[PDB]
Amino acid sequence: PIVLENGKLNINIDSKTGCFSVTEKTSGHVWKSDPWENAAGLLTLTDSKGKKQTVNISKSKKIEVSKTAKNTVSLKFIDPVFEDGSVAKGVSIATELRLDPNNAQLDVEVTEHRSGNFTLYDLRYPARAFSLKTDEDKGAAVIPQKQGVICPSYIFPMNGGRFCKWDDATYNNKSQGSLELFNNGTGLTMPWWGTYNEKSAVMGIVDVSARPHMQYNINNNGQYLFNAKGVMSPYQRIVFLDPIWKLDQEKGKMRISYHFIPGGDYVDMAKVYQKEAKARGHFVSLQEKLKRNPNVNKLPGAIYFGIYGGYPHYVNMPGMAFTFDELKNIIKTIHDDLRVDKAFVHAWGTFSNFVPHNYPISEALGGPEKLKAAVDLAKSYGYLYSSYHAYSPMLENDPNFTTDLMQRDAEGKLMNTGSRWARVDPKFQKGLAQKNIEKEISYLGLEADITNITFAAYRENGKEGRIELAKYIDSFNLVNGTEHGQEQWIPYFDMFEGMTYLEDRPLSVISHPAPLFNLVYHEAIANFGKIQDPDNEVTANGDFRIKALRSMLFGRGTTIFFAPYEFEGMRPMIEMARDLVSPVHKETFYSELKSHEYLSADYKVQRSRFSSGTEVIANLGPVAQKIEGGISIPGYGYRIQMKDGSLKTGHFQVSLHMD
Amino acid sequence: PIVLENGKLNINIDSKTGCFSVTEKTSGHVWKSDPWENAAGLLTLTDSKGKKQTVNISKSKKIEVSKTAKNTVSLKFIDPVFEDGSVAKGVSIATELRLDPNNAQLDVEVTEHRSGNFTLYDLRYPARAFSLKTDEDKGAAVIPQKQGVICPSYIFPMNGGRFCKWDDATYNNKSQGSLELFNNGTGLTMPWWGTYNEKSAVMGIVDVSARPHMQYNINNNGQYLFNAKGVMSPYQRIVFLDPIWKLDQEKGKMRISYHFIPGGDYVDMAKVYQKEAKARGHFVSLQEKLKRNPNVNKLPGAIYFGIYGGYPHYVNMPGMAFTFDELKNIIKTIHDDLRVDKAFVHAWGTFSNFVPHNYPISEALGGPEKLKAAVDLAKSYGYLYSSYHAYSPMLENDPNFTTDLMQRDAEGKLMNTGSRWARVDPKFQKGLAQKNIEKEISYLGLEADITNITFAAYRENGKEGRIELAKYIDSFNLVNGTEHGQEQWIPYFDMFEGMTYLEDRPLSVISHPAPLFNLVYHEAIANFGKIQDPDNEVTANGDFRIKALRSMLFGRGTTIFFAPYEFEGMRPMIEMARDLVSPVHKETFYSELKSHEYLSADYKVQRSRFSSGTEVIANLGPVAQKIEGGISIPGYGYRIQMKDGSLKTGHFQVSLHMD
Ligand SMILES: O=S(=O)(O)O[C@@H]1[C@H](O[C@H]2O[C@@H]3CO[C@H]([C@H]2O)[C@H]3O[C@@H]2O[C@H](CO)[C@H](O)[C@H](O[C@H]3O[C@@H]4CO[C@@H]([C@H]4O)[C@H]3O)[C@H]2O)[C@@H](O)[C@H](O)O[C@@H]1CO
Ligand SMILES: O=S(=O)(O)O[C@@H]1[C@H](O[C@H]2O[C@@H]3CO[C@H]([C@H]2O)[C@H]3O[C@@H]2O[C@H](CO)[C@H](O)[C@H](O[C@H]3O[C@@H]4CO[C@@H]([C@H]4O)[C@H]3O)[C@H]2O)[C@@H](O)[C@H](O)O[C@@H]1CO
Ligand SMILES: [Cl-]
Ligand SMILES: [Cl-]
Ligand code: NA
Ligand code: NA
Repeated sequence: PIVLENGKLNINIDSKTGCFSVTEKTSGHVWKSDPWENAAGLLTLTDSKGKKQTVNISKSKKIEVSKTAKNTVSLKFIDPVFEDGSVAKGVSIATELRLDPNNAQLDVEVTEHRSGNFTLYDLRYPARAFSLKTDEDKGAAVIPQKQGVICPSYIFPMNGGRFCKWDDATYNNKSQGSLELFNNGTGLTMPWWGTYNEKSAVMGIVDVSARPHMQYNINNNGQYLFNAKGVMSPYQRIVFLDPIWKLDQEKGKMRISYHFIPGGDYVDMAKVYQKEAKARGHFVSLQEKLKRNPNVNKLPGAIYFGIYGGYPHYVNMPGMAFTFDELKNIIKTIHDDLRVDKAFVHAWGTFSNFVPHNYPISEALGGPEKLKAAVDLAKSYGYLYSSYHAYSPMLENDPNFTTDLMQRDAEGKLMNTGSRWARVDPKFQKGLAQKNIEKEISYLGLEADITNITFAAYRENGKEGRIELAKYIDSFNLVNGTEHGQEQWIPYFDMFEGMTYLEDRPLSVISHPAPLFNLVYHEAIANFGKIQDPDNEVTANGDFRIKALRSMLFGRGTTIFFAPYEFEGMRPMIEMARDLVSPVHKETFYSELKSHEYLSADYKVQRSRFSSGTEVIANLGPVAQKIEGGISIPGYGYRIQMKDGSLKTGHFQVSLHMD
Repeated sequence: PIVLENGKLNINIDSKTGCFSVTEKTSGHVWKSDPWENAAGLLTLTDSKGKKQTVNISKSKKIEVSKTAKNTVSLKFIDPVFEDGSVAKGVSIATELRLDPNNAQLDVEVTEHRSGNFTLYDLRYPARAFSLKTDEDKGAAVIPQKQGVICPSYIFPMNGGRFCKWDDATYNNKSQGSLELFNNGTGLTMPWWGTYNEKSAVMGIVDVSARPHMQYNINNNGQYLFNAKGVMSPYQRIVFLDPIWKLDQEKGKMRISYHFIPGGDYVDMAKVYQKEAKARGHFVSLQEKLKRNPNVNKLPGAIYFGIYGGYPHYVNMPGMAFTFDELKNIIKTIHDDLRVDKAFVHAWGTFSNFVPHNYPISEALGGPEKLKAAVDLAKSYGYLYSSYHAYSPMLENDPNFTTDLMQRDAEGKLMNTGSRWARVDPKFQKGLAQKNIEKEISYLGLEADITNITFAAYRENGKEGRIELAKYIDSFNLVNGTEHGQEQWIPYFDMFEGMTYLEDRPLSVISHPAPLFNLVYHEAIANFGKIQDPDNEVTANGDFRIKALRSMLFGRGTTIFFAPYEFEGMRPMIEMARDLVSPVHKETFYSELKSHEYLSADYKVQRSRFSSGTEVIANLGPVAQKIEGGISIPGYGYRIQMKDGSLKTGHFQVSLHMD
């Protein structure tokens, strides 16, 4: 064995195979290499007959492992062997392990690959490293899937239906797969992931120039590897997360930095990345944005109201579209009858063309003067207002539809034909916004703006155009928000609509939501519930009880999203949000989410602590449970210590009225 | 133009293409052939270079159409042409169109196919027939996906969040796909499907011997056919459902019977199929089952209670398993404190071996005399009782695991290696049940039994073993239930746990739950909610408010499924179900669901009529809505007319207690 050594870590590298264990010396925990096949890496490539296989690079014909410096090991995997015995001559992989001399940090990097006459695709490296042993380690995998989840490495008590779906998923394909970085679907929103047990934690931060995928395996024994062979898996149930380097696409540095934290968990992991988020320039705090624009202070304690009039999907849709007098009346009722002190009114359906032509203010709905009357009223309440804007759609039912604004690829093929809301080439979108946004700001006296779709993901293609649009919007110094967002857009916006959870998502039945993104960025970006899954809808992510309680735990604002005809049905939830979530949201708005803990064995009772001096304890399940000190938290209940010393206690109640 | 005609239908067969249209002469409606490509059928097959190809069989070299009887037309499609212009020489498809001489019924049958040197896979025939024009036809597709759904052929008002997901789904791949018959996952539970508008309805009933798949297309314009080419779809948005004949697997008669109903909708389709269901022998009424066993009358008004002790997943799991004294105390509380008059108590965790060895009664939990004490108490209340039973699992964590009880496929490979709950070959399962089920019945004095997993689906492979098991369980004249069920199993059981909805399923954001299965079978099988998605859990299918109201509309019973530690949290929902659902369930238990209607434009207000004389109106949305005569139904409210004329009204309310 080769040993790299500093004060905190022992790195033990097998010179025959290239596998390495990591001894974290403060706690004595040893992270093993691949417990299944002793594979340092898993390479996917075509063979001589062109079919693609995955090989264990530790079975390569030649393996060179050598220490070059006191802290650097070079590894070369030369001529891998296929399962039949055929050799991929001319194929090689070079990697490096680099131990930091002072900190508990190990950089792992794929530095070179060579294809021969073969084609290389995926490299899992390190392969199945830093695993937890299911039901031996008590801990979790930590995954920034949108707002974030953890995946416990052991079976625990929970509701009988959830228990069945949980355990069953760890024995089928629901517990294995891959996730992509920086999208608004199923993927990750921060470039890191980790595992921890009762002794120590390890996380890995992907290099800023790279875009691997992340393979996950949640308590699965690898039966998926053997189902096509029709034999039973001989492996142990483990938890692992692996980087998937896309050798056929990766232009960046294929480097991941591992950080080892004794006695840490997902909270410690988030704070480690938070330092890295600042160095990368993503972190622009809400206090800095408030210095630049005092109207940012209209956000703390505001309910986000989406009034959906069938637009952008349809112009003047019968039964859905609102008149500007109706908009005015809804705003007035929210203030005068419902006594909402602070609100963000987002009117979806104010223009008579389809997006991306966000003009003119629709005459059929009342015209500019009546929209201005509604906006004037909201401004007199101190509310923020914005119309719906988007500069990326190109809709089939728009009479102005044109492919002139769409992007084509090298073959001349239209891109995004199957994604109507994101069809305009971003290099056009500042110019599309320039057509009317300034006329609308000037005429209505706007103090805020929401822009949708364009900033929901962060992909390389078109990012220059999107940055241009972002700079142009931010140059107005309005309180501005955007749909979903990503960390890269944090410097340009004050709030994100979303950054919570999809309803149907990989891992939903074998993970618990954790406020991983807000553990990093709550000080820098305010977020609200997503409009497709608002706090007034009952979905896989809960009803109003669960969603209101989680809002306070996680530090996001209320979203009430509705068609106008629904308004009277919203009053009770508007009032409950006004009385419970809004004061807490107002107090914690600018502060750091310092810690989050799960207090019950079924993870339903949680405690969050904010640097404003606020503590939120909530119980997302139906039975009351006791925590430390004998204090009992009711089902769908809360115990909130406010900065002013008041202790808000109570719970949600469902009652049956039988006339 | 070749014409088949009777008094009600005119069948117009084009003799160049083989496409046909059906004029329904009462209403004047013309059901069109494939509006996109004018394809009579879509054949998937390998080419000369072995690549999979989908061809329009109406472009074959030779097409022969001829009247071979007065009401029979024979069609033959010879030598299909690939997209590159090469000919699949020696491939032929023969079909027959047979018009009933009297009724509005048209048989369509694939009679012969010959592959030559190619390999045939799938045949949609008829292809894209009986379609609806999106936003012109105002009707729906009717799909018996589990309990059943309808998919409106137009956009309509609904909550803003649901509206965005709905409309967006009609433009991406969520609105196209295929479903399979008779599984417990995403599939169909009855072998029929259909479309209707304001003028008439058509449904196709699949031959009892065949097993096609069902292709759906819900208001999609076919962009999925063009994304890889990078061009915009030139086709119109439509709704269609096609049979997919699996030519490489199908050994049955590939026939579908189309029935035409002027002025009909999904209710009429279900009643038509009800006749065919009685003809096939699936239909055995609950009244006949009650005459054979009077204990069936312990089911009306009963709440189904599943006490989940971490079994069958684990034996004696800490924090989850219940002792038999604790079971006794739960039964005592449900009766004495919660005043539940009728109940089916189902205890998951009474044996000390893993299924499929359902014995002995666990000593660790207290032993036979303590389980007997608990079961005797429930019997003294009039409750039904069953332990958890399953004869199909083969678990990795069972010390008795063996592959000797598993099935192997034609290659000798183990089957269901990735499906642990259904690994035992059905032909072994009766012998496994024989090992203890009779002793448990005799010792405990049982009146009831539930058997799980084995009858959740109906597959051709293993049906003799399953039927052998069902005949064995049915021999004891117990009130017996099974998990999920299928129409084929209705003769052998009194109740199904399930036959409702998956949480995450294709078409969930573009369909509405409709009681299709119960419109057929409510008189012949009682169903209750699914244990994975019980009425006490908040899921994609709703909260307790939504699920209780839908229960009364659809005619199913309440399911409360809980770990023992949750029990105090169940009490409010048990009491609401006791007071609201149980009386209605009791009165409607034996009757026919005569009709179901959607009364609001957003499909949230619904009305169901039972032949008991009971009318259930309910509002599954948050805002009060008015129906005919100005009657207003509150949000999450109900209006019920009982058999004795009395009127029940009320609603659920969520409120916030703050100390
Ligand atoms: O299609 S799925 O079966 O659901 O598979 C998904 C996943 O694809 C999803 O990714 C995103 C999450 O919802 C959408 C699905 O397509 C995706 O988000 C959408 O992306 C758009 C940008 O391209 C928009 O942002 C869109 O939301 C905006 O556009 C219109 C207008 O107004 C609204 C909206 O109605 C506004 O919010 C947004 O919803 C699939 O890729 C993956 O394989 O699995 C997933 C399963 O859940
Ligand atoms: O895996 S998915 O992502 O959900 O893809 C599904 C679909 O796979 C599903 O099919 C069934 C529906 O839930 C299960 C998923 O695997 C399937 O049901 C299970 O089938 C078993 C019988 O074979 C059992 O009936 C099992 O329920 C029993 O087993 C244990 C023990 O006790 C409980 C249970 O815990 C009892 O209910 C049942 O859950 C996939 O096949 C299809 O292709 O696509 C779908 C995507 O939605
Ligand atoms: Cl959240
Ligand atoms: Cl239901
Ligand atoms: Na700003
Ligand atoms: Na029976």
